[PDB]
Amino acid sequence: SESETLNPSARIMTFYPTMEEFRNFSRYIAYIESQGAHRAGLAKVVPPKEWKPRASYDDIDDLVIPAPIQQLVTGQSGLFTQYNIQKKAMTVREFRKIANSDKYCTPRYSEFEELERKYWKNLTFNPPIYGADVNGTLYEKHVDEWNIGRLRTILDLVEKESGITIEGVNTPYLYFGMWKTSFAWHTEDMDLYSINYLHFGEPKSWYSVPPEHGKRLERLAKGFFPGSAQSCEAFLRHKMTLISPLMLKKYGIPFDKVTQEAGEFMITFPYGYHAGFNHGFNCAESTNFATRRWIEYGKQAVLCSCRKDMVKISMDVFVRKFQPERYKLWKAGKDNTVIDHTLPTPEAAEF
Ligand SMILES: O=C(O)c1ccc(O)c2ncc(N3CCNCC3)cc12
Ligand code: NI
Ligand SMILES: [Zn+2]
Repeated sequence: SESETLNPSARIMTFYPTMEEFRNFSRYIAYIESQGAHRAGLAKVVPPKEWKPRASYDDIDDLVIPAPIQQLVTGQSGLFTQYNIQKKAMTVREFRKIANSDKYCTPRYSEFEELERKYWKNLTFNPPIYGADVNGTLYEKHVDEWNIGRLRTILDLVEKESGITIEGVNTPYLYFGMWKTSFAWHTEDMDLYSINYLHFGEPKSWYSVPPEHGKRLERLAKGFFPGSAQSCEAFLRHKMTLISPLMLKKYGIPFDKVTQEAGEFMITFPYGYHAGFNHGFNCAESTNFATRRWIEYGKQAVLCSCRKDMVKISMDVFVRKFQPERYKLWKAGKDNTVIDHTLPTPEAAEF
Protein backbone atom coordinates (compact mmCIF):
# COMPACT_ATOMS: atom_id res chain seq x y z
CA SER A 1 0.00 0.00 0.00
CA GLU A 2 2.84 2.39 0.88
CA SER A 3 4.93 0.80 -1.88
CA GLU A 4 2.12 1.22 -4.40
CA THR A 5 2.16 4.93 -3.48
CA LEU A 6 5.84 5.28 -4.49
CA ASN A 7 6.64 5.80 -8.19
CA PRO A 8 3.03 4.91 -9.08
CA SER A 9 3.67 5.92 -12.69
CA ALA A 10 6.48 3.32 -12.69
CA ARG A 11 8.64 5.69 -14.72
CA ILE A 12 12.40 5.24 -15.03
CA MET A 13 14.05 7.11 -12.14
CA THR A 14 17.53 8.69 -12.05
CA PHE A 15 19.68 9.05 -8.92
CA TYR A 16 22.65 11.19 -7.99
CA PRO A 17 24.22 9.67 -4.88
CA THR A 18 26.86 11.54 -2.93
CA MET A 19 30.05 9.66 -2.20
CA GLU A 20 28.82 8.62 1.26
CA GLU A 21 25.66 7.14 -0.23
CA PHE A 22 27.63 5.53 -3.06
CA ARG A 23 30.04 3.47 -0.94
CA ASN A 24 27.65 0.73 0.19
CA PHE A 25 26.34 -0.96 -2.93
CA SER A 26 23.64 -3.22 -1.48
CA ARG A 27 22.45 -0.41 0.80
CA TYR A 28 21.98 1.99 -2.12
CA ILE A 29 19.93 -0.58 -4.08
CA ALA A 30 17.64 -0.91 -1.07
CA TYR A 31 17.35 2.89 -0.98
CA ILE A 32 16.32 3.31 -4.62
CA GLU A 33 13.83 0.53 -4.08
CA SER A 34 12.50 2.47 -1.07
CA GLN A 35 11.86 5.25 -3.60
CA GLY A 36 10.03 2.90 -6.01
CA ALA A 37 12.76 2.73 -8.69
CA HIS A 38 12.33 -1.00 -9.27
CA ARG A 39 8.75 -0.44 -10.42
CA ALA A 40 10.13 0.86 -13.73
CA GLY A 41 12.22 -2.32 -14.15
CA LEU A 42 15.20 -0.12 -14.94
CA ALA A 43 16.91 2.78 -13.17
CA LYS A 44 19.83 5.10 -13.82
CA VAL A 45 22.43 5.94 -11.19
CA VAL A 46 24.84 8.78 -11.90
CA PRO A 47 27.92 8.36 -9.70
CA PRO A 48 29.51 11.34 -7.91
CA LYS A 49 31.92 13.18 -10.22
CA GLU A 50 34.97 12.57 -8.01
CA TRP A 51 34.57 8.85 -8.75
CA LYS A 52 36.35 7.00 -11.56
CA PRO A 53 36.84 3.21 -11.91
CA ARG A 54 39.90 3.49 -14.15
CA ALA A 55 42.57 6.14 -14.67
CA SER A 56 42.89 5.81 -18.45
CA TYR A 57 41.27 3.84 -21.28
CA ASP A 58 44.32 4.36 -23.53
CA ASP A 59 45.90 0.98 -22.85
CA ILE A 60 43.33 -1.49 -24.15
CA ASP A 61 43.67 -1.41 -27.92
CA ASP A 62 45.41 -4.78 -27.75
CA LEU A 63 42.60 -6.34 -25.69
CA VAL A 64 41.17 -9.31 -27.60
CA ILE A 65 37.48 -9.79 -28.52
CA PRO A 66 37.49 -13.60 -28.96
CA ALA A 67 34.03 -13.89 -30.55
CA PRO A 68 32.60 -10.81 -32.27
CA ILE A 69 29.10 -11.43 -33.60
CA GLN A 70 27.59 -9.97 -36.72
CA GLN A 71 23.94 -9.17 -36.09
CA LEU A 72 21.61 -10.15 -38.90
CA VAL A 73 18.11 -8.81 -38.37
CA THR A 74 15.02 -9.98 -40.22
CA GLY A 75 11.48 -8.66 -40.09
CA GLN A 76 9.07 -5.79 -40.77
CA SER A 77 6.24 -3.72 -39.21
CA GLY A 78 8.14 -3.25 -35.94
CA LEU A 79 8.67 -7.00 -35.32
CA PHE A 80 12.10 -8.57 -35.87
CA THR A 81 14.26 -11.62 -35.17
CA GLN A 82 18.01 -11.23 -34.75
CA TYR A 83 20.38 -13.98 -35.89
CA ASN A 84 23.97 -14.04 -34.75
CA ILE A 85 26.89 -14.82 -36.99
CA GLN A 86 30.09 -15.37 -35.07
CA LYS A 87 33.13 -13.79 -36.69
CA LYS A 88 36.83 -14.37 -36.15
CA ALA A 89 38.60 -12.98 -33.10
CA MET A 90 39.70 -9.35 -33.28
CA THR A 91 41.31 -6.67 -31.10
CA VAL A 92 39.68 -3.53 -29.79
CA ARG A 93 41.84 -1.51 -32.17
CA GLU A 94 40.51 -3.48 -35.13
CA PHE A 95 36.96 -3.23 -33.78
CA ARG A 96 37.14 0.52 -33.30
CA LYS A 97 38.48 1.03 -36.85
CA ILE A 98 35.52 -0.84 -38.30
CA ALA A 99 33.04 0.96 -35.98
CA ASN A 100 34.20 4.43 -36.97
CA SER A 101 34.62 3.64 -40.67
CA ASP A 102 32.13 5.33 -43.00
CA LYS A 103 30.53 1.95 -43.53
CA TYR A 104 29.52 1.35 -39.89
CA CYS A 105 29.60 4.79 -38.24
CA THR A 106 26.76 6.73 -36.63
CA PRO A 107 24.52 8.73 -38.99
CA ARG A 108 24.07 12.47 -38.42
CA TYR A 109 21.02 13.73 -36.55
CA SER A 110 19.63 16.50 -34.33
CA GLU A 111 17.29 15.20 -31.64
CA PHE A 112 17.54 11.68 -30.17
CA GLU A 113 14.09 10.94 -31.60
CA GLU A 114 15.72 11.28 -35.03
CA LEU A 115 18.49 8.74 -34.36
CA GLU A 116 15.88 6.45 -32.81
CA ARG A 117 13.75 6.68 -35.98
CA LYS A 118 16.84 5.86 -38.06
CA TYR A 119 17.60 2.87 -35.88
CA TRP A 120 14.11 1.37 -36.41
CA LYS A 121 14.23 2.21 -40.13
CA ASN A 122 17.68 0.72 -40.90
CA LEU A 123 18.06 -2.08 -38.38
CA THR A 124 17.70 -4.86 -40.98
CA PHE A 125 20.28 -3.29 -43.36
CA ASN A 126 24.11 -3.39 -43.29
CA PRO A 127 24.43 -5.80 -40.33
CA PRO A 128 26.83 -4.49 -37.68
CA ILE A 129 29.36 -6.28 -35.51
CA TYR A 130 28.95 -6.40 -31.72
CA GLY A 131 31.99 -7.22 -29.56
CA ALA A 132 29.82 -8.84 -26.92
CA ASP A 133 30.34 -11.26 -24.00
CA VAL A 134 34.01 -10.50 -23.54
CA ASN A 135 35.22 -12.01 -20.27
CA GLY A 136 36.84 -9.29 -18.22
CA THR A 137 36.68 -6.09 -16.24
CA LEU A 138 38.04 -2.60 -16.84
CA TYR A 139 38.00 -1.61 -13.14
CA GLU A 140 41.32 -0.78 -11.47
CA LYS A 141 42.19 -3.41 -8.82
CA HIS A 142 41.60 -0.99 -5.93
CA VAL A 143 38.18 0.54 -6.70
CA ASP A 144 35.94 -0.42 -3.74
CA GLU A 145 32.71 1.31 -4.77
CA TRP A 146 30.32 -0.36 -7.24
CA ASN A 147 33.08 -2.66 -8.44
CA ILE A 148 31.38 -4.98 -10.91
CA GLY A 149 34.04 -7.61 -10.20
CA ARG A 150 33.00 -7.83 -6.54
CA LEU A 151 29.69 -6.28 -5.54
CA ARG A 152 29.40 -8.63 -2.53
CA THR A 153 25.67 -9.37 -2.82
CA ILE A 154 24.01 -12.65 -1.84
CA LEU A 155 24.46 -13.86 -5.41
CA ASP A 156 27.94 -14.75 -4.08
CA LEU A 157 26.28 -17.68 -2.27
CA VAL A 158 26.27 -19.57 -5.59
CA GLU A 159 30.03 -19.69 -6.08
CA LYS A 160 30.66 -19.87 -2.30
CA GLU A 161 28.55 -23.02 -1.85
CA SER A 162 29.09 -24.85 -5.13
CA GLY A 163 32.24 -23.44 -6.74
CA ILE A 164 30.07 -22.72 -9.79
CA THR A 165 30.81 -19.71 -11.99
CA ILE A 166 28.52 -18.61 -14.79
CA GLU A 167 30.21 -16.21 -17.22
CA GLY A 168 28.64 -12.75 -17.24
CA VAL A 169 26.23 -13.73 -14.44
CA ASN A 170 28.48 -13.99 -11.37
CA THR A 171 31.47 -12.77 -13.42
CA PRO A 172 31.84 -9.58 -15.52
CA TYR A 173 31.29 -9.15 -19.25
CA LEU A 174 32.51 -6.37 -21.49
CA TYR A 175 30.56 -5.29 -24.54
CA PHE A 176 32.12 -3.24 -27.31
CA GLY A 177 29.36 -1.56 -29.29
CA MET A 178 28.98 0.15 -32.65
CA TRP A 179 26.15 2.07 -34.27
CA LYS A 180 23.00 0.02 -34.41
CA THR A 181 24.19 -3.02 -32.48
CA SER A 182 21.27 -4.33 -30.43
CA PHE A 183 20.17 -6.18 -27.34
CA ALA A 184 16.81 -7.94 -27.68
CA TRP A 185 13.82 -7.93 -25.32
CA HIS A 186 14.37 -10.04 -22.19
CA THR A 187 14.63 -10.24 -18.43
CA GLU A 188 17.87 -11.42 -16.83
CA ASP A 189 18.69 -15.10 -16.36
CA MET A 190 16.85 -16.47 -13.26
CA ASP A 191 15.18 -13.04 -13.32
CA LEU A 192 18.20 -11.62 -11.47
CA TYR A 193 19.16 -7.94 -11.21
CA SER A 194 21.91 -6.57 -13.40
CA ILE A 195 24.24 -3.64 -13.26
CA ASN A 196 25.53 -1.96 -16.43
CA TYR A 197 28.29 0.64 -16.48
CA LEU A 198 29.17 2.50 -19.68
CA HIS A 199 32.98 3.01 -19.50
CA PHE A 200 33.21 5.27 -22.57
CA GLY A 201 31.99 6.29 -26.00
CA GLU A 202 28.61 7.00 -27.53
CA PRO A 203 25.37 6.39 -25.65
CA LYS A 204 23.36 3.22 -25.22
CA SER A 205 19.60 3.66 -25.37
CA TRP A 206 17.26 1.43 -23.35
CA TYR A 207 13.61 0.45 -23.38
CA SER A 208 11.90 -1.10 -20.35
CA VAL A 209 8.54 -2.55 -19.37
CA PRO A 210 7.44 -2.45 -15.68
CA PRO A 211 7.72 -5.88 -14.00
CA GLU A 212 4.10 -5.31 -12.99
CA HIS A 213 3.30 -5.42 -16.72
CA GLY A 214 5.79 -8.10 -17.81
CA LYS A 215 3.09 -10.69 -18.43
CA ARG A 216 1.34 -8.41 -20.92
CA LEU A 217 4.51 -8.08 -22.99
CA GLU A 218 4.80 -11.89 -22.92
CA ARG A 219 1.22 -12.42 -24.08
CA LEU A 220 1.79 -9.97 -26.94
CA ALA A 221 5.08 -11.60 -27.98
CA LYS A 222 3.47 -15.05 -27.99
CA GLY A 223 0.79 -13.81 -30.41
CA PHE A 224 3.49 -12.22 -32.59
CA PHE A 225 5.77 -15.28 -32.64
CA PRO A 226 3.41 -18.22 -32.09
CA GLY A 227 5.95 -20.60 -33.63
CA SER A 228 8.69 -19.67 -31.17
CA ALA A 229 6.29 -19.67 -28.21
CA GLN A 230 5.05 -23.17 -29.04
CA SER A 231 8.61 -24.50 -29.20
CA CYS A 232 9.81 -22.92 -25.95
CA GLU A 233 8.11 -21.85 -22.72
CA ALA A 234 10.30 -18.77 -22.49
CA PHE A 235 11.50 -17.95 -26.03
CA LEU A 236 12.38 -14.30 -25.20
CA ARG A 237 15.30 -15.72 -23.19
CA HIS A 238 16.87 -16.64 -26.55
CA LYS A 239 17.35 -12.87 -26.74
CA MET A 240 16.59 -12.75 -30.48
CA THR A 241 13.36 -10.79 -30.44
CA LEU A 242 13.18 -7.07 -31.27
CA ILE A 243 10.00 -5.02 -30.91
CA SER A 244 9.76 -1.31 -31.64
CA PRO A 245 8.26 1.30 -29.31
CA LEU A 246 5.50 2.05 -31.86
CA MET A 247 4.44 -1.59 -31.78
CA LEU A 248 4.36 -1.51 -27.97
CA LYS A 249 2.23 1.68 -28.08
CA LYS A 250 -0.06 0.18 -30.70
CA TYR A 251 -0.87 -2.73 -28.39
CA GLY A 252 -1.11 -0.82 -25.11
CA ILE A 253 2.03 -2.19 -23.44
CA PRO A 254 3.34 0.35 -20.89
CA PHE A 255 7.06 1.08 -21.30
CA ASP A 256 9.60 3.84 -20.74
CA LYS A 257 12.83 4.78 -22.52
CA VAL A 258 16.11 6.21 -21.27
CA THR A 259 19.49 6.99 -22.79
CA GLN A 260 22.65 6.02 -20.95
CA GLU A 261 25.78 8.22 -21.26
CA ALA A 262 29.42 7.23 -20.69
CA GLY A 263 30.11 7.30 -16.96
CA GLU A 264 26.57 6.27 -16.02
CA PHE A 265 25.17 3.10 -14.37
CA MET A 266 21.94 1.32 -15.30
CA ILE A 267 20.37 -1.14 -12.88
CA THR A 268 17.81 -3.63 -14.14
CA PHE A 269 15.46 -5.23 -11.66
CA PRO A 270 14.02 -8.77 -11.34
CA TYR A 271 11.50 -9.49 -14.10
CA GLY A 272 12.15 -6.17 -15.84
CA TYR A 273 11.89 -6.74 -19.59
CA HIS A 274 14.33 -4.48 -21.42
CA ALA A 275 15.96 -3.98 -24.80
CA GLY A 276 17.97 -1.27 -26.57
CA PHE A 277 20.78 -0.32 -28.96
CA ASN A 278 24.16 1.45 -29.11
CA HIS A 279 24.58 4.88 -30.75
CA GLY A 280 28.15 4.21 -31.84
CA PHE A 281 31.53 2.93 -30.70
CA ASN A 282 31.35 2.37 -26.93
CA CYS A 283 32.24 0.01 -24.12
CA ALA A 284 29.99 -1.34 -21.37
CA GLU A 285 30.66 -3.62 -18.43
CA SER A 286 27.98 -5.67 -16.68
CA THR A 287 27.13 -8.61 -14.40
CA ASN A 288 24.15 -9.85 -12.37
CA PHE A 289 23.46 -9.56 -8.67
CA ALA A 290 20.73 -10.38 -6.16
CA THR A 291 18.95 -9.01 -3.09
CA ARG A 292 16.67 -10.88 -0.67
CA ARG A 293 13.63 -9.85 -2.70
CA TRP A 294 15.16 -11.64 -5.73
CA ILE A 295 14.94 -15.07 -4.07
CA GLU A 296 11.24 -15.50 -4.73
CA TYR A 297 11.69 -14.39 -8.36
CA GLY A 298 14.45 -17.02 -8.55
CA LYS A 299 12.10 -19.75 -7.33
CA GLN A 300 9.47 -18.76 -9.87
CA ALA A 301 11.57 -17.84 -12.92
CA VAL A 302 10.09 -19.42 -16.07
CA LEU A 303 13.10 -20.91 -17.81
CA CYS A 304 14.07 -21.72 -21.38
CA SER A 305 12.92 -25.29 -22.03
CA CYS A 306 14.61 -26.10 -25.36
CA ARG A 307 18.32 -25.31 -25.11
CA LYS A 308 21.21 -26.83 -23.20
CA ASP A 309 23.74 -24.39 -21.71
CA MET A 310 20.79 -22.26 -20.60
CA VAL A 311 21.28 -20.64 -17.23
CA LYS A 312 19.82 -22.43 -14.21
CA ILE A 313 20.84 -21.64 -10.65
CA SER A 314 19.88 -24.06 -7.86
CA MET A 315 17.63 -22.08 -5.48
CA ASP A 316 18.06 -24.59 -2.63
CA VAL A 317 20.79 -22.76 -0.73
CA PHE A 318 18.86 -19.46 -0.83
CA VAL A 319 15.62 -20.98 0.40
CA ARG A 320 17.37 -22.83 3.24
CA LYS A 321 19.27 -19.76 4.32
CA PHE A 322 16.62 -17.03 3.88
CA GLN A 323 13.27 -18.85 3.91
CA PRO A 324 13.89 -21.74 6.35
CA GLU A 325 10.22 -21.92 7.36
CA ARG A 326 9.19 -22.41 3.70
CA TYR A 327 11.91 -24.92 2.77
CA LYS A 328 9.96 -28.15 3.33
CA LEU A 329 6.79 -26.69 1.81
CA TRP A 330 8.83 -25.53 -1.19
CA LYS A 331 10.66 -28.88 -1.68
CA ALA A 332 7.25 -30.54 -1.64
CA GLY A 333 6.04 -28.23 -4.42
CA LYS A 334 3.34 -26.57 -2.29
CA ASP A 335 4.90 -23.10 -1.89
CA ASN A 336 2.16 -20.98 -3.48
CA THR A 337 3.65 -17.58 -2.57
CA VAL A 338 2.59 -14.76 -4.89
CA ILE A 339 5.01 -12.01 -5.92
CA ASP A 340 4.11 -8.35 -5.31
CA HIS A 341 6.23 -6.53 -7.92
CA THR A 342 5.74 -3.21 -6.07
CA LEU A 343 7.30 -4.19 -2.72
CA PRO A 344 10.92 -3.06 -2.12
CA THR A 345 13.52 -5.58 -0.89
CA PRO A 346 13.48 -6.19 2.93
CA GLU A 347 16.94 -4.56 3.29
CA ALA A 348 15.23 -1.21 2.60
CA ALA A 349 13.71 -1.16 6.10
CA GLU A 350 16.19 1.36 7.54
CA PHE A 351 14.97 3.78 4.84
O1 LIG B 1 24.10 -5.42 -25.14
C1 LIG B 1 23.87 -4.74 -24.12
O2 LIG B 1 24.32 -3.59 -23.89
C2 LIG B 1 22.98 -5.33 -23.04
C3 LIG B 1 22.37 -4.49 -22.13
C4 LIG B 1 21.55 -5.00 -21.12
C5 LIG B 1 21.35 -6.36 -21.03
O3 LIG B 1 20.54 -6.86 -20.04
C6 LIG B 1 21.97 -7.24 -21.95
N1 LIG B 1 21.80 -8.57 -21.89
C7 LIG B 1 22.34 -9.43 -22.74
C8 LIG B 1 23.17 -8.99 -23.77
N2 LIG B 1 23.69 -9.91 -24.61
C9 LIG B 1 24.58 -9.45 -25.69
C10 LIG B 1 24.71 -10.56 -26.75
N3 LIG B 1 25.15 -11.83 -26.15
C11 LIG B 1 24.28 -12.24 -25.02
C12 LIG B 1 24.21 -11.13 -23.96
C13 LIG B 1 23.39 -7.61 -23.90
C14 LIG B 1 22.81 -6.72 -22.97
NI1 NI C 1 20.61 -9.09 -20.06
ZN1 LIG D 1 14.33 -21.99 -25.28
